[PDB]
Amino acid sequence: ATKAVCVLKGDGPVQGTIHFEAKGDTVVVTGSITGLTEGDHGFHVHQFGDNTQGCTSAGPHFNPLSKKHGGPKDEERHVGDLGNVTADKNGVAIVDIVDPLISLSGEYSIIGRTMVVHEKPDDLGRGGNEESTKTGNAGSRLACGVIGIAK
Amino acid sequence: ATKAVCVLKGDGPVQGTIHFEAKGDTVVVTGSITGLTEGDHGFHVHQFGDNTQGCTSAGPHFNPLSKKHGGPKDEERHVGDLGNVTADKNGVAIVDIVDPLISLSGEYSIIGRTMVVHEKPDDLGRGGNEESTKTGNAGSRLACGVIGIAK
Ligand SMILES: [Cl-]
Ligand SMILES: [Cu+2]
Ligand SMILES: [Cu+2]
Ligand SMILES: [S]
Ligand SMILES: [Zn+2]
Ligand SMILES: [Zn+2]
Repeated sequence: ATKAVCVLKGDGPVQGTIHFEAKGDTVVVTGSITGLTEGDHGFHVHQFGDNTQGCTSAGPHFNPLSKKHGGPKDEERHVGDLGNVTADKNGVAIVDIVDPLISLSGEYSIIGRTMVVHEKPDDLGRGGNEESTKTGNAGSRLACGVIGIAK
Repeated sequence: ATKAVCVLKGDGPVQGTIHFEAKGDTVVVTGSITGLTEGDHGFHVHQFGDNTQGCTSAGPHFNPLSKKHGGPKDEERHVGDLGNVTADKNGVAIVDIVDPLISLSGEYSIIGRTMVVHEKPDDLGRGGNEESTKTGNAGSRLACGVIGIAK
């Protein structure tokens, strides 16, 4: 698979459509998210495409190598760690990520997994406490969607 | 994956949760759909896990072998043709289907595709008209969801 799409929804006003495209050994992640507070918000692929209990049932960050949480630039990171998206004064975050670790096929395929955008910034694993090494202290899950095959 | 899940939502009252489990070369499909009118309702895997335009953007019945529409027991069928679910008087349909054609991995994988429940019964390709060989005349799409990897 070379194209995927994800519609983010939550209990509040956050929404967005994310597109995925395979290019070489990377995945290009594009789209926009609206309704956010100005500033940074954590943004990750979570393990399960399970929305039975809202974004809660998505489980943890997708982490098949059982590594510590980090930023997308770090060698020590979860597969699903895509860092922060940034919303402007208008609550609009332009998603523009090129990632070498997520994939649309094979063992690290994120097809059928969940994108989650968070209430607060991802500290990228540098917060100094145990929770930073797991979730980056990005806080509550505002909106999420299951990643699907796109035309 | 070897287990999957799908949360159905729509513009009306129909909702549901579908569960999938791989057993040998079959998929065991369980769960329930609520808010339906009494009787049979068409139930299919559609091609795209694309919820940008409600259930419309899911595309046609999942049909990688380019066959005509049928019932689940027929040799001539779409991969996605799971037939009819049956709602009782209180509008609840209990889903209990074991299928040898859909898969949760490999070429026939439905991970990242869409489950759709329909307005009318599926005539299983035996209606006699042009639409019967394409959709089974199941009518409008009441609810849908992207099929996600489950724990
Ligand atoms: Cl088709
Ligand atoms: Cu997250
Ligand atoms: Cu259908
Ligand atoms: S359809
Ligand atoms: Zn992480
Ligand atoms: Zn069909």
